[PDB]
Amino acid sequence: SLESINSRLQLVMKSGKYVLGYKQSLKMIRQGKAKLVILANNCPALRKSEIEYYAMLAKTGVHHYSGNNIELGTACGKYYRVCTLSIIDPGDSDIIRS
RNA sequence: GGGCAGGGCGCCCUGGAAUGGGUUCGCCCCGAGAGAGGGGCCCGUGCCUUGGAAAGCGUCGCGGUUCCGGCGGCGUCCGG
Ligand SMILES: [Mg+2]
Ligand SMILES: [Mg+2]
Repeated sequence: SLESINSRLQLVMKSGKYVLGYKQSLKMIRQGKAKLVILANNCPALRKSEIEYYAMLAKTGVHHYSGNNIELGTACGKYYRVCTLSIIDPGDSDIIRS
């Protein structure tokens, strides 16, 4: 599933609710509003491990995106770069099924 | 020494930004958190004050007929 994840991301971007960035992703997972977290592969190792531990506490799925932050950003369609991304809800998608 | 200007910060908190925005003479900065608020720190050789007017200086006048840090009056102001 190379382009399937990208297509799902592009669909949830316009359909559901998302959170770009790290601090307000941490707020969402702490408040339990996050259903899925996506991490770029070049994010700092300590930050990555902290995110996984937080998600293990919150019983939430974490997916390691194949690309780095720049490609994650352009997959999300934003013109900046993002390391950590959160799905509040897909709305109309099957991303959280996988 | 004390206080306050005034400079700098790759320091923090709230919040999350595309219709992209902030900004320099140039640059440069931002979901690894911009703008917008509120704070914190450092240097403060500048200003005020303690020192400090008592001293210094500029003038006018008396002295020791001299050997005198001699004695007196006034001023040492406001701005760009
Ligand atoms: Mg700012
Ligand atoms: Mg005098």
